[PDB]
Amino acid sequence: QFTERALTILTLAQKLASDHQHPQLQPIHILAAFIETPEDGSVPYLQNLIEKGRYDYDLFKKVVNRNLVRIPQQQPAPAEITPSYALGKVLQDAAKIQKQQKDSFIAQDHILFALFNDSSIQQIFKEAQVDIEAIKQQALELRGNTRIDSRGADTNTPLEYLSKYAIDMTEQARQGKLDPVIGREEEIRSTIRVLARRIKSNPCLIGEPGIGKTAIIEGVAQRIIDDDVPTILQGAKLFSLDLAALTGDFEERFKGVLKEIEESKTLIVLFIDEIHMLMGNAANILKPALSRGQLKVIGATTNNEYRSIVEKDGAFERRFQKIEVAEPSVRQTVAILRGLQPKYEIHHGVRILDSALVTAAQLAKRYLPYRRLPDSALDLVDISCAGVAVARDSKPEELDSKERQLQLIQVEIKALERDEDADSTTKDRLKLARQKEASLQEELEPLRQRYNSMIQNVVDSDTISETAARLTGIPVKKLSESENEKLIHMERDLSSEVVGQMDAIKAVSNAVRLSRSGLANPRQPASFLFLGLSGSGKTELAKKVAGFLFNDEDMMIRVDCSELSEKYAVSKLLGTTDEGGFLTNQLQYKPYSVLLFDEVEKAHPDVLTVMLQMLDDGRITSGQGKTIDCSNCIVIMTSNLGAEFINSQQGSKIQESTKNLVMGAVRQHFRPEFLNRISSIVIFNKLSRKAIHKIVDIRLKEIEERFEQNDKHYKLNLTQEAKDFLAKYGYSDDMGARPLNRLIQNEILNKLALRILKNEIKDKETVNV
Amino acid sequence: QFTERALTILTLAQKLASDHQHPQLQPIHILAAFIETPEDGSVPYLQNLIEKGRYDYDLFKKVVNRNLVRIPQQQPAPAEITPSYALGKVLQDAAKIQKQQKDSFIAQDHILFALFNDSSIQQIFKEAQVDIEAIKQQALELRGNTRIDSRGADTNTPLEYLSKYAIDMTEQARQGKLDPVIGREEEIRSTIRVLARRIKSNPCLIGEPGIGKTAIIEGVAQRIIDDDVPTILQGAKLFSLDLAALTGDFEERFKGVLKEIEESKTLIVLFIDEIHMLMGAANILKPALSRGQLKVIGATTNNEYRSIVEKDGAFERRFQKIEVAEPSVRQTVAILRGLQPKYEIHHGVRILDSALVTAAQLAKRYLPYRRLPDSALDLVDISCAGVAVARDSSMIQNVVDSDTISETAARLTGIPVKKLSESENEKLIHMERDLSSEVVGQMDAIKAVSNAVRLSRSGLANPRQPASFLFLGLSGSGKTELAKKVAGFLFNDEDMMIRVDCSELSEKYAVSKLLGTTYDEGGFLTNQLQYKPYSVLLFDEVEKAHPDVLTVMLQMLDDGRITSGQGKTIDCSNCIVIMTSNLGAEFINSQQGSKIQESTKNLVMGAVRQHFRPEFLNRISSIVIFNKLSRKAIHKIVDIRLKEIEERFEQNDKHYKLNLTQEAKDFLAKYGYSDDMGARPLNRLIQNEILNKLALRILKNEIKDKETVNV
Ligand SMILES: Nc1ncnc2c1ncn2[C@@H]1O[C@H](COP(=O)(O)OP(=O)(O)NP(=O)(O)O)[C@@H](O)[C@H]1O
Ligand SMILES: Nc1ncnc2c1ncn2[C@@H]1O[C@H](COP(=O)(O)OP(=O)(O)NP(=O)(O)O)[C@@H](O)[C@H]1O
Ligand SMILES: Nc1ncnc2c1ncn2[C@@H]1O[C@H](COP(=O)(O)OP(=O)(O)NP(=O)(O)O)[C@@H](O)[C@H]1O
Ligand SMILES: Nc1ncnc2c1ncn2[C@@H]1O[C@H](COP(=O)(O)OP(=O)(O)NP(=O)(O)O)[C@@H](O)[C@H]1O
Repeated sequence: QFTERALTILTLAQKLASDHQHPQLQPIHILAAFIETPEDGSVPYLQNLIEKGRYDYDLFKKVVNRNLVRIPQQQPAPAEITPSYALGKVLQDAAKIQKQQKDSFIAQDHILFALFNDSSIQQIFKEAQVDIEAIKQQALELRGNTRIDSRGADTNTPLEYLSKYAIDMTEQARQGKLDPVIGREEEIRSTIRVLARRIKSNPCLIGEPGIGKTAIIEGVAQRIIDDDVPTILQGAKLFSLDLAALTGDFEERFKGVLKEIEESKTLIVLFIDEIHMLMGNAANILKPALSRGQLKVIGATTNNEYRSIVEKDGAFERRFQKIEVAEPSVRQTVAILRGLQPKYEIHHGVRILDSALVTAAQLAKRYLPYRRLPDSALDLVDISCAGVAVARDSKPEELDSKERQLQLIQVEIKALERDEDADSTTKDRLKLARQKEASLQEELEPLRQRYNSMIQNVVDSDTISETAARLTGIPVKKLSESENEKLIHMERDLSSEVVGQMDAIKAVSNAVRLSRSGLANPRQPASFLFLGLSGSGKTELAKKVAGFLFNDEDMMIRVDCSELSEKYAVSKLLGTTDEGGFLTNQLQYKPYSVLLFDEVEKAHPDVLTVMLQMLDDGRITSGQGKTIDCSNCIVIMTSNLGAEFINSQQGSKIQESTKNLVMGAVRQHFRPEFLNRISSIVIFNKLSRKAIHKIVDIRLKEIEERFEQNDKHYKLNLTQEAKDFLAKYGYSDDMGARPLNRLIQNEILNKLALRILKNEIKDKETVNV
Repeated sequence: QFTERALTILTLAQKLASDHQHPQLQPIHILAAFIETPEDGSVPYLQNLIEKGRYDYDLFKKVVNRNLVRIPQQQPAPAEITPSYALGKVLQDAAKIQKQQKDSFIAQDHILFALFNDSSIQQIFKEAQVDIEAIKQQALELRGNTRIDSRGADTNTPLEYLSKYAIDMTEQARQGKLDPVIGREEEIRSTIRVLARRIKSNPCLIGEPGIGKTAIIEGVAQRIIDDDVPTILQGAKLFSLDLAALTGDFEERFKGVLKEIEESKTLIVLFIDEIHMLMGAANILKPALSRGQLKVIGATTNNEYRSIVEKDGAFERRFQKIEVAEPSVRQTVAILRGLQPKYEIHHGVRILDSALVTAAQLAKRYLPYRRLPDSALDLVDISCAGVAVARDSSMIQNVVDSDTISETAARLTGIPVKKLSESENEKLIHMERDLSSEVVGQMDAIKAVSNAVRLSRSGLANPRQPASFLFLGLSGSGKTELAKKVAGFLFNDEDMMIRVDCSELSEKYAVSKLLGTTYDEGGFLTNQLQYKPYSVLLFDEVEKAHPDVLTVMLQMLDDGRITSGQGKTIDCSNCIVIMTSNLGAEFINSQQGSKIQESTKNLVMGAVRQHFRPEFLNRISSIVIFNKLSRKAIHKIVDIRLKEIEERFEQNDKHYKLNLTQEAKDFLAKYGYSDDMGARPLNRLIQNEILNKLALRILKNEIKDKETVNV
């Protein structure tokens, strides 16, 4: 029976016979129904069955232009009020070729197929078209199996199906649309290598999103249109799925392509993005036909996505090769960074300095966990591009904002200036707010000098820096010193925190360099187990550590063994059975990071055994199966074991002696393998007033941080006795004045807050004990 | 007036007859002027209502200039000098179809329409313009309502129903029709920035709505049409969808609109607004966006991100998310003073910052809920309303602090006088004695906690981290009230206190407290804080509370802003979190002999010190034993009771005066203190041996009203 789009074909010739009011359904109605518009966009029109198969239709188009118009006038109701069995025998008569394409029901060409019998102008010049086979011929010769039922434009497009969802960039290659690629070359060649196997030509590409997996396909095709596509392979071209909404459940559509491309005679390839579809329920789709052994297909993924269906299946594995895509090198980046370097700056109407370009690739490489320098660099770049190119675009937004920066404060002081009042009046406030606009007054003439944008080239710095500042912050560290001088001065830097343990610090400062230069295996943690008490820097140190190292407090990550006596491989994120992502998340949130474990001395067979992997390889597996870099991660361990011996530090015990004395204890608590990935273990020993009162002062230093800093400007007084009193009552042998630290506020802040409440403190008014 | 678009042709039709310098303007002229070239950029060719209505113009493209070259040539001034009312009627004659097809001005169809008589090949073979046949036919095909104004873009299927559901604000921009948002360019800084990425132009305002999110998009369109957007962006334009939702299912129009715009020369960026949605979609509105095209902007809460962006991440791969931050005071004060002139004249009044900031101040505290600037305005509006309501039934138009604050505040809540009164200073200072009210003794926490919480406020420590309390005593000592006292003191409410018993909390209760959608409930914890961001949390048997608990308690201990299970994170700090343990009941035996607290405290802590990850402990502001009754309490506890006597009763309700023997103190005080339960049981008793013993006189009237008796 007819296609609904034949019906839609019918709709038009009718709609024609409706709008153009033809009183009956005649032979020649359906050409306008056929032809979309003078385009060949109808399978009947030019690229059509007709013109190439036997005779040109554009002629029999050109002439029927009148035939359409030679229809007589009608009045409103009667136009085409009849099915016109004279025409309408095709209701039955079109059944000729409907199935003979190996199909279900009748189609455009196929209703037309019976029209060479029915609809035609068969005359001195016979206007009847491709004659005996030629239609059916070209019905097959163009697509063929062109339709099934009612669905999709009846003999849609110039050919048939596919081309809607068939997407070829060899075109875009030969159209130049495609980015050149780098460095996946033999990788492609390996993908290319996949392709010869009568067993499996079908790759799967394992690795991070955004890595270029699709952009990979460029060079794939690029080298294909380069005819670096080899012999067997040359015949194919680019095709891959652009996931279409099925628009009940229409995967038949998506079944449609299958034999279509199968019939299509290996002229193209199939690539599939990521979900290679595992429906929660559609299950096998194409899979057996996919399993047939024709149908070249490309897979791509990262680990767990791969881990999704095939682990069930294995037939994909049985039907594919999985191929990791390594996150490309920074210079791979740097290189192909330059690829669209000209592009995006011209996309963004600007210029670039590779200085930044490498610089991000330098810097950003560390600092975006999720996205990938394989892109994110560029992503920074477009980012780098825009705002500055925006600082070019509408004018600088800075110019455009410098009108806004005053814009309210000029009209907000209105209410201040509306009526004189006893509070906000012109005594101070109306003059006070005048300083902001005065601070905003001085840019204009110096800045208007610039344009009346010039920066076109990306700055190195801000394009990283300011953007990094946009991205994270504290540029000054990210600004200049890289990897290095931090080290030399690290200790003396870290010497801030608590003196003593300096060697350990040195060892740390050592081990971090062990953590660098790659001498020590660049796949390996930085393994740190610490001895001491509360207050002692298991307490503390990590605070400085990443703050030094990663410049953060929170790369430091908290873990308590006390929590974990038995199963926490359960909540480690076990294999989903309820989502334990924490540990994973902890990195999965935070890759360049510092790992504090608490109660480590109590670490239970579970937690320790993954510590081994943590100890291992600088990588961390998941329960879901993902493995995750520990190398750039720093590990931190509370150990109070020799607390005895720690307490014995009353004697200020010979450290190593008491260390040895300790060692057995920890030596007991831990298998050597643990012990033998440990890059160091150190006490955090006795404290000197020298230390103490400074450490005391250390918080005293930072009191301001909000207070005199981001709020009060309070001018600080302390009596040295108090400064000693701090130690004196406050310092706890075992726990330090860290307890007193919690107290501090009481004897300090509230004591002030009291005055604050009082107002005997006005700003800088200060009286202490 | 004629349509510009029409007149664009019309004068160009006058220009048409001018180029060949025609002698006269005559019917078949503009048949050339309607068409630059066969492109649908000239609709009269194909997209014309005639080619679809009656006469296709393809070959009929042939004849138009054939006449206008065969017009007798003229010289410049007589060219376009005449309407030649035969044609000159088309000026008026174009106004005929605006009737039957319902239009107002004279449009491209209309200028066309009038022509339908002689503008043509009119012969035995007539290739011409049918009169009503092509247009009223296809003037619905085209459009279906054509008429807007002489102004505007093409009047022939420009996306298909371009406006059919997305207003152009760049209209109102170019029209200057919206109060330009303020402090918003740094947002815009994102936007334009967000844009030029060939990867993702796609901004998303992500976070609790109601800040006036897309209001920000104003300047966008403005600075679009201000030319304050850059060259990449200047061709683009800004519309905002209006959902036409009906029913097969029109959302293919929601697809069709797509087929408009990127196919429209991507000449816009549509702003999608608040819900960007897998229908509770698949590929809808993605595919061309997904095509790496379709420059477009959505926004929503985190939650939908937290919902839908959890479903894909290609959205993340489609979009750049952008956080939204409800303005602080001045950040608000902008929109305040920005909109201060506005609704005062909108709602017909006038304003002072007097209330304005204060509203912002007070409301943002005391309005619990929404985005202050909104609500502040909303307040202000309704503040401005009630006064305007008060005004015309008008000694004021301008509005000041007080009722605009307070009544309105009261109209929100109540007790202006407090909210009126204090900047917390006295509430800081004299609270000493004032807090001292409820609990005799335990001046320590009284001293401390107040002073402490005084220090908890002022922000001299983490701006985000709350006032943190775990307490010691016996439940029944008034501490709980003391909270409610102090909350009621501070927060001007008891309900600030919130009840979750650690006894109710076993292990998996971390569910029932709160949860990631799935039951699906407002995290009960939040759900009240979510309701009431300024509040108090006293949770006891903390000892039972299972350290599974404390992690959020930690968060709650921490940082003063607290996630939901769905993740929504909200201020802890402006609520106060309180705990007790019963541990020291043993050690209480010391203070049962009133014995040295610190001594036993030292003893005491070890207990609690044994019970927790230290951090838990180590957040708390302080922890305090609450001593058992000295007589001082009792008679005051009596006074308390005495106070809750007279509440409504000894006058407004009962009107019965009350005297007491010292027995009436002592007879209680005899049984006053339960060991465990203190006066708490007794506090029930006056109900009985007194009130219900008075029910004697009461239930009868037996001795008269206003009497005063004891036992
Ligand atoms: N080797 C490359 N050559 C050219 N462009 C590249 C290359 N790698 C990445 N890109 C660009 O990166 C952008 C998209 O990266 P993409 O190829 O999607 O990474 P991906 O790992 O393939 N993510 P996806 O394939 O979508 O799952 C496009 O603009 C590409 O042009
Ligand atoms: N090595 C140190 N570096 C910095 N601050 C230190 C150090 N030792 C003591 N302090 C002081 O202690 C404060 C922080 O103590 P903190 O590290 O939080 O204890 P903790 O984290 O609870 N760990 P713990 O003592 O083992 O229970 C700092 O602000 C300093 O005033
Ligand atoms: N900077 C600003 N200046 C002035 N008015 C503003 C500003 N920001 C927001 N608004 C107001 O915010 C109100 C709401 O705008 P809108 O952007 O839709 O809010 P919203 O946060 O998006 N709420 P919703 O649309 O439900 O998500 C408007 O009345 C604007 O006037
Ligand atoms: N010194 C006091 N000041 C104020 N109220 C007190 C005092 N001593 C006891 N109370 C009363 O003790 C009762 C409850 O004390 P409270 O602090 O609420 O413990 P609790 O947590 O409520 N235990 P419970 O009453 O069983 O729920 C209230 O009726 C208070 O009035």
